[PDB]
Amino acid sequence: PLPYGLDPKRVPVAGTYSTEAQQESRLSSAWYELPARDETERAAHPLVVITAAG
Amino acid sequence: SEIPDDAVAVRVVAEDLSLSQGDWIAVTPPRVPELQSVQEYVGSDQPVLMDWAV
Amino acid sequence: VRIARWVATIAGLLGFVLSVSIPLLPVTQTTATLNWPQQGRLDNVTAPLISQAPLELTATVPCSVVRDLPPEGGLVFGTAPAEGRDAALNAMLVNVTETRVDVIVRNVVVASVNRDRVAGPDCQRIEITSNLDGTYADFVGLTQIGKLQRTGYPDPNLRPAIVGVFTDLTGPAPQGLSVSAEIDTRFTTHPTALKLAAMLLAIVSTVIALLALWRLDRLDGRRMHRLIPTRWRTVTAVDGVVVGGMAIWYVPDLICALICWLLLSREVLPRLGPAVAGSRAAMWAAGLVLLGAWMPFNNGLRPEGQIATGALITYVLIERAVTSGRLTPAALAITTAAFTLGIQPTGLIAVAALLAGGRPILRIVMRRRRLVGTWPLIAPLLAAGTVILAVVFADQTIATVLRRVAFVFTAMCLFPSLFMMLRRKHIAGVARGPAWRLMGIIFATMFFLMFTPTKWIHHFGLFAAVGGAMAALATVLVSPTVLRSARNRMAFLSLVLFVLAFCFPKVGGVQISAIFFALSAIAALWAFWLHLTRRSRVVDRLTAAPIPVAAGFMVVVMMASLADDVLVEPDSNAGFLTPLLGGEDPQGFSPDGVPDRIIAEAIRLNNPQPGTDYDWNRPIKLDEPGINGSTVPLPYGLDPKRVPVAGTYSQESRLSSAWYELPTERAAHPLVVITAAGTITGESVGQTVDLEYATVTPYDVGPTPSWRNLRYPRSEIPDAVRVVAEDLSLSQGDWIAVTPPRVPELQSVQEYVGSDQPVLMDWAVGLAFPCQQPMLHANGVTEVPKFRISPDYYGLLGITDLLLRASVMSTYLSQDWGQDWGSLRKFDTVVEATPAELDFGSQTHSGLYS
Repeated sequence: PLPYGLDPKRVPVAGTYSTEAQQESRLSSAWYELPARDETERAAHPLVVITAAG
Repeated sequence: SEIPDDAVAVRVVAEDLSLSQGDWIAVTPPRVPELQSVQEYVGSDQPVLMDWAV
Repeated sequence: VRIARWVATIAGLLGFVLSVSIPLLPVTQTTATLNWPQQGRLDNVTAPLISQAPLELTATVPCSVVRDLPPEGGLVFGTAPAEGRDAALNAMLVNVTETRVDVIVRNVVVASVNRDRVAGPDCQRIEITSNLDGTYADFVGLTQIGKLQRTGYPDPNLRPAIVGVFTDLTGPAPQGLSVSAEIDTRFTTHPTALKLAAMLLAIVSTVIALLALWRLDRLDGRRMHRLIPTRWRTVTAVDGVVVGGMAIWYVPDLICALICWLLLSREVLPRLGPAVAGSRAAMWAAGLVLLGAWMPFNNGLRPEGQIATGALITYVLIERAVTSGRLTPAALAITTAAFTLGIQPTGLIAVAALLAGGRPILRIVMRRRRLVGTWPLIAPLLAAGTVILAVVFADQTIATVLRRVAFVFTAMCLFPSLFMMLRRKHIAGVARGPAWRLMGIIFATMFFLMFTPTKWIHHFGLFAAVGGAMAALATVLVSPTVLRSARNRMAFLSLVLFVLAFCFPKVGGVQISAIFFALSAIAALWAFWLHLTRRSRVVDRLTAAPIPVAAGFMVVVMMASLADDVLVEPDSNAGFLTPLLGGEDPQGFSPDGVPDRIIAEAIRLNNPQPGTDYDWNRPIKLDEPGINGSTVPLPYGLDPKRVPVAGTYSQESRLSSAWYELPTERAAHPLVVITAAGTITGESVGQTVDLEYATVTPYDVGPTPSWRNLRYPRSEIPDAVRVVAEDLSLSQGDWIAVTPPRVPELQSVQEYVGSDQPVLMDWAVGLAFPCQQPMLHANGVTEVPKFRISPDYYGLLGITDLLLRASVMSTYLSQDWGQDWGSLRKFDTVVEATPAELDFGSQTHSGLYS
């Protein structure tokens, strides 16, 4: 179950807790395109946010 | 404000270089949120339960 | 005489410099360094570690074991036992059972190599290492299947949890196989290495220094002659009231209490009165309110009463120091002041007494100054002031160190006496000086010290002594002969009735309090009227010269307000009853439908905590059909060869067994217990099954969907029993189990679990537990227990859970059946073992270790 009212049928999760064996996890995701080049969009969108855990 | 104005693509990068059981992380694809101030969202008509500290 | 006088300097200055430098050359700090010597053999030695984490675990297993490895087995060396209760998650192992020789540390698998490379040609040495810079492998003469094959990890919390070097291969003696660790963490220490002699020198120095202080103070001389002196021995002054109140509070600090009252009422009360505070009023007052303070502090064990007794000891020795010219009670009082400061630092009271004896101690030391100087006189004072520095910093090192009755009544006697001594400026009755000294101490230990700083508040009743003498000084200062015979003592009567009303909640006879406040307000208007019209008329009755009779009401309203005893079932599979099967024919009954998730105490939680017991994770079916065809596991006392049992927790199960035998045989057979499980109606602190009565109601000793055997007692029987079971609940879960009672012949609690073998204490419940050899840890290596006597409702547990098996046999509670005894587990060994050889080792000494 996701937090913050993120509906799980549209936002993906990854994670690295496991009881089988810990194996020095890492990942480098795909390129996400930042939204636009407007200056009025650069205000009132002052950050880029990943919802993380651990 | 950390990323410059020509920056276009982002990609989340993680690592779990700690092999104990209590050391794990989780991610979620990055989002630029639609930010509204609290006074704009919560008006002066919807009754809130303020905690006593605030 | 100043011939043998320089011995005071040689004693005292050396004692001071030695006792201020006892934090030096830190302690021994032994280490283990296990080293694995036994002889050469299959010594599965157990040595658990309390802090679960050694450092520098180095293991050079030669690869001459992988030449001779039996398939479907192996495990060259381990650090917990093999299948021992989630050991492969918490401690190091290495095994193959295949072509898969690999070493696991904390399930962080390191350098899995096949059994075709290490076995044979070139490399026959693997030295794995788990030092502070990560846990590495070692395969030197193997390239890869860095080009070195040591693919270890540098993260440094892969140090294993050693409980003991477990089972190896079957052989006479391996070439090296040296595999061990440090088996300690530097946190404790034996004792000082060479400062036990400095500790023994500086205190012999201080006692010789005080001998020389006694010998120096000989200008007065005068050679005390009699002990228990003239002002003492007066046992006409009633000691019976204080010991009677102490006995009434009781039914070790009673000797401390009696030395407190014998010190107060014999060398404080004749001090601040020639015959006035020695009269029956102030002595009855002091003793009465001293009993009154000991009402809440005498019940709840605390180190409080010793602090007050020591503070009174400091004030009495400083008073006898001002009284004589002898400065030996001065240094003894500074010693006892530091002794009280050696306890937790809410004992500021004694150093406040030494502070309030500031002026007279400087006047006396100036009085002797014209004969002797700083080094003979002031130096053994400070040498006796630095003893308790040595006794507090001996066993430690300087690295590892770096409210309505008890105060308000004392304030209600304190506030009048200060104003009376301020206004009158010398009193006919009480002496001038040590009155003001007792003021100084009480008025300094009330606030700046313990209220302004705020050093560990609410140790309430620690004015057991000095508040007693304050109440005595109140009852001798508001005596009717020394005051103005006027409104003032009536205003004090109004105030004492006010504090008695405001103090006195959980109490009641006649209606609740502030009824004395109705006498206080009318006394206030009485006093007011007396100030207006100026009308001894009612002086002996309305003034009430005894201020301590309100105290009396306070005390009287405050007054008048197991490990030996249990059976245990040692031979818990023996002594069976015989009906003559199931009965005639079991119609509603099933040999199956038994515990699957109601297992032992019904923990089916997907992820339990470190607490468990083997039938938690013992398998779901033993697959050997017992006496009714029961292939399933059984309860504590599981004898699956000859146990005839029942259950129907798979509709409306109706069947019953045939009649069994009913046992001076019932003497030492206090109940008879049938080993059931599942839901049952029971007379508690369900379904229906009852042991009937031919020539009942269960006491419900445990939770019903556990394996509640029932304690339907023996003494319902006279000099035929059978369970009649009727489980009429057509649901597929709501049913019971059953087994015929065996012999309930048990043994004593503290006998069969004797006090010589080790027993595991609980988290807190260790009350009568003293009939046991408790769990103690010999400097990093701990003993294995055998008895886990623990509480009823809801990390050495995890250390025990690494290497041991666990279950809990049927307890009792000695004839109060219905009250759950708790638990007592005999933990059993996972494998054959050998107690810890424990190579001991000195020399971790340093100057700033921690």
